[PDB]
Amino acid sequence: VVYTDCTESGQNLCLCEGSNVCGQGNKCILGSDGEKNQCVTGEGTPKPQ
Repeated sequence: VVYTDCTESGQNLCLCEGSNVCGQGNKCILGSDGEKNQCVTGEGTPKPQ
C-alpha cells in the first residue's frame, strides 16, 4: 500500500523517514529546527486523505 507525504507532526502512516513509512502505534515529529522526521514511539494519527 502507499499513503502520502506527511504534512503535520504526530502522523504515522506517511512518508516520515525519507521515503519509508512509519508504523501505526508510533509518533512521528516533523519540522523541528533541522529535525524534519523522526519515527519515535507514542501515539500518532492515520494521516487522512
